[PDB]
Amino acid sequence: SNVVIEDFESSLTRSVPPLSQASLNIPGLPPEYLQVHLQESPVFQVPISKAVQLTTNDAIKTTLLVELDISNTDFSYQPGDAFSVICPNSDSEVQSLLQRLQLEDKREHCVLLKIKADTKKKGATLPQHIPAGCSLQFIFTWCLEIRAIPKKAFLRALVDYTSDSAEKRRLQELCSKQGAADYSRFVRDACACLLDLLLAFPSCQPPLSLLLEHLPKLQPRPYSCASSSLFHPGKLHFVFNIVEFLSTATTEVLRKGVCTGWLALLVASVLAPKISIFPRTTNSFHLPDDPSIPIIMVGPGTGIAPFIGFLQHREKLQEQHPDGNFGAMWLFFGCRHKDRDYLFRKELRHFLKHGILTHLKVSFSRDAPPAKYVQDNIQLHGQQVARILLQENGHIYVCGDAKNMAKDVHDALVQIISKEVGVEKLEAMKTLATLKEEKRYLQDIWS
Repeated sequence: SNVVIEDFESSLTRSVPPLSQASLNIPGLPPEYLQVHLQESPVFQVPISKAVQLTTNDAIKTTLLVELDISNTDFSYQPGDAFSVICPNSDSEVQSLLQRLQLEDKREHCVLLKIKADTKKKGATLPQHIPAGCSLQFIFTWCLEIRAIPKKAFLRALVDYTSDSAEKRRLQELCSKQGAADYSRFVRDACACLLDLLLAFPSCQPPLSLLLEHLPKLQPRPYSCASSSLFHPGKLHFVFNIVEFLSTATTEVLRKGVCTGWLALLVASVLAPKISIFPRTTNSFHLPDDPSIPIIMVGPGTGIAPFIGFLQHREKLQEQHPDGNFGAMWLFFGCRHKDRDYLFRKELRHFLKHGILTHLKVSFSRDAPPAKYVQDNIQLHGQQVARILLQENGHIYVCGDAKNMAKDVHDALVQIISKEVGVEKLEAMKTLATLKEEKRYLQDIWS
């Protein structure tokens, strides 16, 4: 086998008619402004003390629970809080990119930044997210989102540093009006990153200054607290799916997410390494101050995470004060398969056995014969749901990755209120809006 490609096959590097033949409207060149010289020369670091795989080996997505030891910090949290994790790029991707830029041998040189004297960019300032005088290695590992999908203006600037006629023409197409569909297909939908682009266009030799003008900040990733300090003193738990997605990489089929791919590598020997975290300033996804108030928790898949924290917190509260007036706690949980991704099955049973969790309703979306999704079970218990919210001052909490799930749960609630109270659909919609304004309908949506 040699690789043989047919005349009709378009791809990142190759267009077909009409684009391959079109006259192009190409964006203006962004004005360069950074001068780079390579000079030869409230965050908490916490250990990972435990990690557990929550899903079976054949689950479509792998879910881990990670425990951090916060005992030697002054960090505190309440169930439902989020915190940020400061994660690096993969060493192999950083090395591959520096090698591609002819800079691997300069990786320990310090990056010194100034504004070019001759720049035509008004208001030019130095990128806040690149710390002055750090090593090239450090900046690519910890400061730049090298995974970012290159914008059309970045592709435009790369045109000028590409010497091969066909390659140059292709980048012109990809950043042009006419090329919008090829861009959306081959760059945006494909999740192409700078490295993928440079490997696919080998004659493109951009300067380091250009990259530093366009690569964005490597953002920390937030995670939800999935424990109570009352239950696991000195510890903080969180729960995540390892993100896997298809990418432009030629010698690689699946890429992992930056933060979850890193966490998964770190914990392989725990399943101690240390990670840096910081708290979010504002958190609002909390249990009611008044423990008598009943609550409804809706958390499909890893959306269950904050509610494990809520239940551990209430178990401890109840132990402190038996005979206390404690509101009901309902959980609507959803997963794909009872035998693969039923997160926390045993712990939930413990909560029910001990009367902390009042009701549990679980849906299995891909099991054979029932409720497929959480909103189906919510509708089956519409009478109780409406009463808790409208007569008992209850709160309802919706957590999870999909905005689709949140809208579907919202629309179920509209139906339930309309049906149970006998009001118009519009009045039910306004009811839920007012519950959100009153902070009794809370959402923690992750994407």
